[PDB]
Amino acid sequence: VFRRFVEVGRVAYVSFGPHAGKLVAIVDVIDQNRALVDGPCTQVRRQAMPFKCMQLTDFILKFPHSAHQKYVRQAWQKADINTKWAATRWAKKIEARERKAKMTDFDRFKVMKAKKMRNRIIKNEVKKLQKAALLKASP
Amino acid sequence: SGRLWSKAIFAGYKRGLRNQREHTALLKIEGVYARDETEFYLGKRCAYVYKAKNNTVTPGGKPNKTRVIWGKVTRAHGNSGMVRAKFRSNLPAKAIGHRIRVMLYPSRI
Amino acid sequence: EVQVLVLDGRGHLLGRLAAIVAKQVLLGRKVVVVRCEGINISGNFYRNKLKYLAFLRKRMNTNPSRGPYHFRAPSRIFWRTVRGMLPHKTKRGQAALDRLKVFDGIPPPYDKKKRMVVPAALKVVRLKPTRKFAYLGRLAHEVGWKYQAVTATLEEKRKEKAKIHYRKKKQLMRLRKQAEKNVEKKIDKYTEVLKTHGLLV
Amino acid sequence: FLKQLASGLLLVTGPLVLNRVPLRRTHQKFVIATSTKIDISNVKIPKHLTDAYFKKKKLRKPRHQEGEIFDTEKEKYEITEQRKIDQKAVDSQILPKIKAIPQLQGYLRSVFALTNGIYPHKLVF
Amino acid sequence: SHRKFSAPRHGSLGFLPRKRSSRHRGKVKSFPKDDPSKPVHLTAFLGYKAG
Amino acid sequence: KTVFAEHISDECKRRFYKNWHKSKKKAFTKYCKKWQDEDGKKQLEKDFSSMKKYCQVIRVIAHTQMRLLPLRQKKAHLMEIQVNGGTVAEKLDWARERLE
RNA sequence: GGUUGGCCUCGGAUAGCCGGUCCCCCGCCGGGGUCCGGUGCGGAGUGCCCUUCGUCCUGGGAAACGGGGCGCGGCCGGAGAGGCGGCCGCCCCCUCGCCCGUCACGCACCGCACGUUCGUGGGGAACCUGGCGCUAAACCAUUCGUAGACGACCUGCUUC
RNA sequence: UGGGCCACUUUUGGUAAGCAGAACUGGCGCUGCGGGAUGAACCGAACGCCGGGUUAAGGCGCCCGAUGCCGACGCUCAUCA
RNA sequence: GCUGGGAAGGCCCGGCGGGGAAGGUGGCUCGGGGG
Ligand SMILES: [Mg+2]
Ligand SMILES: [Mg+2]
Ligand SMILES: [Mg+2]
Ligand SMILES: [Mg+2]
Ligand SMILES: [Mg+2]
Ligand SMILES: [Mg+2]
Ligand SMILES: [Mg+2]
Ligand SMILES: [Mg+2]
Ligand SMILES: [Mg+2]
Ligand SMILES: [Mg+2]
Ligand SMILES: [Mg+2]
Repeated sequence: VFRRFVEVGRVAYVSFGPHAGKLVAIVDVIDQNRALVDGPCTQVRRQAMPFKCMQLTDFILKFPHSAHQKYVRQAWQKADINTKWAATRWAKKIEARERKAKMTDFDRFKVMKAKKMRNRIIKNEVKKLQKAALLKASP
Repeated sequence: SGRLWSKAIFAGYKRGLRNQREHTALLKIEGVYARDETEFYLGKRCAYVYKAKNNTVTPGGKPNKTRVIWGKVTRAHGNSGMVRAKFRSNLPAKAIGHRIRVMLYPSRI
Repeated sequence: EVQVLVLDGRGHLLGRLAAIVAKQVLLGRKVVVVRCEGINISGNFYRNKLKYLAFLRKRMNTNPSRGPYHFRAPSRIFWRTVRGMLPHKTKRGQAALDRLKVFDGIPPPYDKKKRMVVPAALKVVRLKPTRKFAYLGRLAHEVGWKYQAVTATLEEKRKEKAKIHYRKKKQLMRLRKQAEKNVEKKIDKYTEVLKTHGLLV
Repeated sequence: FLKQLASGLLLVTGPLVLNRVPLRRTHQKFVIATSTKIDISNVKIPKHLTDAYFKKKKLRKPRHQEGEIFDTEKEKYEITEQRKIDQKAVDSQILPKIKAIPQLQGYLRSVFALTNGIYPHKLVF
Repeated sequence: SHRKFSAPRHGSLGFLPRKRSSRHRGKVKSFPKDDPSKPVHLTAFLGYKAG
Repeated sequence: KTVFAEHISDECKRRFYKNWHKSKKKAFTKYCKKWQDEDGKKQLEKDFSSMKKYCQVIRVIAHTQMRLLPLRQKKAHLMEIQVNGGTVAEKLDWARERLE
């Protein structure tokens, strides 16, 4: 049933803490609660990190456990984790939350107007589709 | 044309377990549930608006039955978004669990 | 808040839901808890039944008609738990207790409404999966509650109507997506405004 | 917002044709500064738009001392023709810049309000 | 101290309170449990104690 | 829902009065008129249909016949007698036949 | 005296879920099995809907199979506390109300609070204005004695 | 005033005692206040009438002010926890 | 500012190298699989 596993090379997303919002790679595993973690291309120097603040992604890098940061960086750049991550629906949901939170008052006004017109056209087409679906006559 | 004030609840007075300092009140601002979020509301004017039997003069309007006790937020209380407030007269104990308006008036944004 | 807060009691721990509810009604909020027979109590069923039987034993020796009243319905059991967390002997506590309404099952005013959930009181997150728990409905039935069967049948009939309503809701949502594909040339102007500002990825 | 006056009060005109606010004074403590701005450089605020210009003028009971005949005359404040001139002078060069950016005039026509889900501490203005 | 000799209790507590009945007719309070298999019938009747 | 029959006898109607001597004997006089008009008949049919659809147990209100007894009392005794043994539709048809 | 937009509902699982779709079975809709998507839930309650300055010239789009009647009449659903919803037929109105623009105007009350809603709020007496409708009991007193300290209770009192 | 009593520690008689008798310091008596739910003595701290700030001892699910921290690591299932 | 005049660490494929291994890479062998 499980599809994502804590393992060497597994890329995780830090959900809270001093490094929230960043990607990291799992370089080693310690004592069932923490992991030696390292983001060399995401500005997270090598350090311990609890599993409670990690959320595993779908990417796995290939490097031996406790390899130096150089080889972790080479695997990260060769796999292009930064670009592949930004193209996922997970990252796009994160970005949408960020640009919605920083929405200004004028932007809220323009969203109110655009959504007002968008909903009226759509629900008009919904009523039009409902009548077409209701036009059934066959025993 | 719109609400223009935040909804708050008069939770109670500043108190120990067995002593009550009625001169200051604890308010629960809606949507504010962490101490770090209360910085916006510090110093904001707050109003306990109630109704009575006799008409009283209304600034810029005809006399009606609306009365108000004015106050302001002084500091944050606890870790969960409580705030303390000082009103010009101590809030009546019948207002516990009722609406206090936080007015946005002395804004710093 | 100002509106009525309707909560679904299924899957909620008795005392953790009661503590949240008691604080809410003291803050001037109207709270309705429905389906109190779905409430769980941590610990195996036998030791929870023993706790209630010990409660049944507490009665006034001189006149039991004056003594503690042992309410058998799960809604009244939960109501008494909330009352244990309220200052019910003062006017403030009595006003708070009047703002709470509890039901077994979901009666007609609230069976057509959306029901909230308190995660800080849910059994799935508050309780280790290997521990045992008791159902308030089964506990109540075995200490005197007489309406477990009729509430079961009425809950099944309610769930059949809810399934019908949900299928119409899915049908309307499918038609919503079909319409959104149809009016696309004249919607992308407002869609890009939404996408720019983080609504509608 | 146009300029700060010598008394520290702000001089504002959300143009009268948009939201019925004339050239008026307001206190910075009682306004919210949003992040949307229009470049109002190279506009000319008339020199006589000072605090003395905007100060309220009234006159009651110069020769009247005992109140038995009502002094309820003159009570209606009247807009000076000069105030109408200055309103048109400023609006004639503020409006063409408001129309420059899309649906800003509609934004200035509407009023601000708090909806039951939105909270000022979370809003970015 | 305990009573010197055991003796059963006088009367039954299951018939309390010993008040005048609030009714004169006498109400059923429990009809026979209904089963659909049987034919349709009446479960009660009213009579008068002749002697 | 309770449905009463047309033509309720006097001895039954005495049960509804603390002073039958002084009363105008108006009990059920407007109710019995809905057994004859068309709108009241439709309403009675709806009440029986609703009893068929939503009721689980039905009872009949039956009264004794005081006038056949040697007693001073003329006021009849009313009681609900449960109808057992069948579906709700069957016991409603059985009870409807037994009205009056 | 409170209050100062609404949310009109799957069941649920949590070592798993949600959505969609072709074949088989159950009287033209549901249940399965493939298959395709999504899952730090985006068909998202961290959500969604509504969104209030008002009007006047005046264009473009959206619509135009549309919108509003405390307007009538009929039907349907809902019983667990239905106290609530829904669908038609007829009649009368406006082509307005929704988005982007043109155009100017409204007390612009001269910096200031209790403003802004639910709301035609709840309750109680009284007055006027129209229509459709109704003409009863309870208690005492008397009587009974299936009852009873007294209250209370069971009963009778111009028809066959 | 010349009846004292209590607590840490030392200590005698007694099986022991909320018993009886000593030493030392402190307390209660004469003393309110915060905490120990409650309480002469315990813990904190001693007091004119107040405003603001901060603490002690003690706490921060709800009663009931304060953890509504995305607190850390383990241990523990009790049919008298 | 101090400290071990910080400890680690980053980049320089660190280069001439040496040694050690294992939570053993490649390869090799065996046992289970996908065309
Ligand atoms: Mg014995
Ligand atoms: Mg002693
Ligand atoms: Mg003394
Ligand atoms: Mg002293
Ligand atoms: Mg003291
Ligand atoms: Mg104390
Ligand atoms: Mg204790
Ligand atoms: Mg102080
Ligand atoms: Mg405590
Ligand atoms: Mg608290
Ligand atoms: Mg033990």
